[PDB]
Amino acid sequence: TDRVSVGNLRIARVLYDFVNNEALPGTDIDPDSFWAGVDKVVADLTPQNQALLNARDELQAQIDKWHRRRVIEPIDMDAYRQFLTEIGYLLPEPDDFTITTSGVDAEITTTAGPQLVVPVLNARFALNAANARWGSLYDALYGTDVIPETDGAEKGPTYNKVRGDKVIAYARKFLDDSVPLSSGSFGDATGFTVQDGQLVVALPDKSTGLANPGQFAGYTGAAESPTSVLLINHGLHIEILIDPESQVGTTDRAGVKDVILESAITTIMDFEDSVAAVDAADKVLGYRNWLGLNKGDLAAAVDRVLNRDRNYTAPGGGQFTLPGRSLMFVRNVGHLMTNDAIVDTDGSEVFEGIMDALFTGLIAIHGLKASDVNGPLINSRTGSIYIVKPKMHGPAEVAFTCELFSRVEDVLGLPQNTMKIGIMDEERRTTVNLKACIKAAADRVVFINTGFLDRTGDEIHTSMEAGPMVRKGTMKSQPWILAYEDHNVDAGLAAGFSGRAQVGKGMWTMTELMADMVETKIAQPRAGASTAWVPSPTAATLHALHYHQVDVAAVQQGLAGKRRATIEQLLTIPLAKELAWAPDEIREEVDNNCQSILGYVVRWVDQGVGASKVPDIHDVALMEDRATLRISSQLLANWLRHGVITSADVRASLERMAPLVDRQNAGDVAYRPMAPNFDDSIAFLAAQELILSGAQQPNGYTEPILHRRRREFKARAAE
Ligand SMILES: N#Cc1cc(Cl)ccc1O
Ligand SMILES: N#Cc1cc(Cl)ccc1O
Ligand SMILES: N#Cc1cc(Cl)ccc1O
Ligand SMILES: N#Cc1cc(Cl)ccc1O
Ligand SMILES: [Mg+2]
Repeated sequence: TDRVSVGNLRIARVLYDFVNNEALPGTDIDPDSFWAGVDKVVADLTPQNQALLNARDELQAQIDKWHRRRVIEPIDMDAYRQFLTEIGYLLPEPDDFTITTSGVDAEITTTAGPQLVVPVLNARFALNAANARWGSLYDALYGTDVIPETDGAEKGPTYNKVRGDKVIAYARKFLDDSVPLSSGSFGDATGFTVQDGQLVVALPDKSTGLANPGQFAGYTGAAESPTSVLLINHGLHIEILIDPESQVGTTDRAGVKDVILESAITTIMDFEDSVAAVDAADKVLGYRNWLGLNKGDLAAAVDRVLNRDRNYTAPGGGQFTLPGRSLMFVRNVGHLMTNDAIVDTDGSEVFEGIMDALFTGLIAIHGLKASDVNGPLINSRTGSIYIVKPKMHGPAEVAFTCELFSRVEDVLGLPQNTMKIGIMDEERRTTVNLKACIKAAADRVVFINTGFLDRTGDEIHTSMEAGPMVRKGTMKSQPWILAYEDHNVDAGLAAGFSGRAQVGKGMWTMTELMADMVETKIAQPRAGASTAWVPSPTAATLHALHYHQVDVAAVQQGLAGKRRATIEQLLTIPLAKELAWAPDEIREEVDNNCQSILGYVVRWVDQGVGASKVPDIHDVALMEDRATLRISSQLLANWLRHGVITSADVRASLERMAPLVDRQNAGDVAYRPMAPNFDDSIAFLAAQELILSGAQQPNGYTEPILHRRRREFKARAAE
């Protein structure tokens, strides 16, 4: 083996070298003391990690039997509910409390805005996401379908003036709506000046300052004729670039060149469901990118660097600076998987979540400073490290994560509670015990959130034996999920999240449907979410519009003390009613789910890509993560289980959709087709396995199968 022995651990050389040569220097942590800490943390915490996974299996088996030994048509909720309490699935609700989490950056406690999630294994994307804190509104409007191509604003190889003009008008109305003038409209502005700590806007007729002068935040260049004017609204900045020289500014009545929005306030650098990392080499690539980001020297080759901070003149005089970069969280993997990056003496792989805490925590130290050996860029000015933890089931698993972070802080020599936690609410046993989960992390929690895919996957798997479930599309409006969304906001606010910690909602997946996003995604801040997930920097800029229209702080205040979801609502199983479906509707749903699986698995298994623009069955581009596999495979496993469809149906769908997916990947020079030799494609076989073995996977998790198939591919490719 190419391994290094440290106590009971045998560490992959690639990882040992990375940590010693790249991660450790500049941290003041003694290398041999670090590794001994790794050996000791792994040895101490592994058994409980194991015991927790065992508890999941034990609870699910009891729930499985419970549904099987039941022939009373509609389920008795009273009985079901007491049954869940009896087995310790539904724990008592704690007394009310407020979180004590301190040392938290302003982007999290206070500001409400868009949040990016990006695969850390892709340096270019990581870099763009980090630089996406400031983005052009003009770029976003012109380049997407928010401005229709009617009358006659079609895009083309060259600049369309008619289109640019609608871009301009759209932005002018946004300004009027956000930072209103005392009189008149920005549409008729002819110039901007700063006179006596105040913004002065020229109109043909008169001159006006702002309805609320407080919104004036700063400016660049001369107060005389500024190069830009900085506005603020709802905590978020707006920057009017004034430059009559530019090709856009030449046409503008006030010389305006662009409107720049503070967009991606925070960004999650992801080691989990948006990446494909199945061994030491993959983990090191990710860790190395996370390192370059924290040092601030990560640079990507097209033909590329992190942005510097932005310098302004305050309204009353004096220079100040605003961050040029999104504040970075890291999303570690959850409690389930092991990874061969480290094995013990007996050859057993080490828990990946435990490793992630150690290595991403170690690396994050660099982001708390700026130097020669450390790179010239900072992440947290309050001294915090921000880790999102996915896929936890209940408060014992939350407490275990907190204990893990405490032990890691010890090894790293960090103050206790440096490592803050974001609790993803994406498993049913967390949803119904959420107050307890927050309390378990009361001195660390900076974030909770919801999302469609994983949580619905868990919903299906948990009640697998209860009956056939409604269709995937129908799931988005089921009583359980609407109660889940509201209950998440209720819990966070009740725990005092407003002014302290983020309350997040899920990803907008339809990357090209930006008109639709702008029209509908406003529902999330309107529901009291201080953040929500966007699939790109362009989408972050556009989603930012919503936080200007909606006063999230005020919304949160109005919802205080409300109990909008009952536990009965949360526990309403999405069972289909009798005879819900025509045969062609059934076929459509099978094809849909088989296409989702094939389209995502083929890029994952063959190219190690876990996030990309994947055309769905109707050629709509979607940016989903691995959780798309979990929902899709569990639904099909469920329909198979209850005889909605046959094994022949599934196979035939798979064979139908495969050439389709092949066709959808024509642009890709590196692509290997699945059809017509289905049984020779590792990716096709993976897709089939996820479905046929779906019901048997722990909580419906796809990683054990997916990772195996990707390792199989890598090996075949090596020979
Ligand atoms: N898969 C899996 C698994 C692993 C451990 Cl260590 C315990 C229980 C499980 O289901
Ligand atoms: N072409 C073009 C274009 C136009 C505007 Cl108004 C903004 C960004 C662009 O790339
Ligand atoms: N930038 C960027 C980006 C890329 C992928 Cl593949 C996914 C999400 C993102 O924000
Ligand atoms: N859906 C979805 C989704 C996609 C990416 Cl790329 C990241 C996180 C998500 O929840
Ligand atoms: Mg998830």
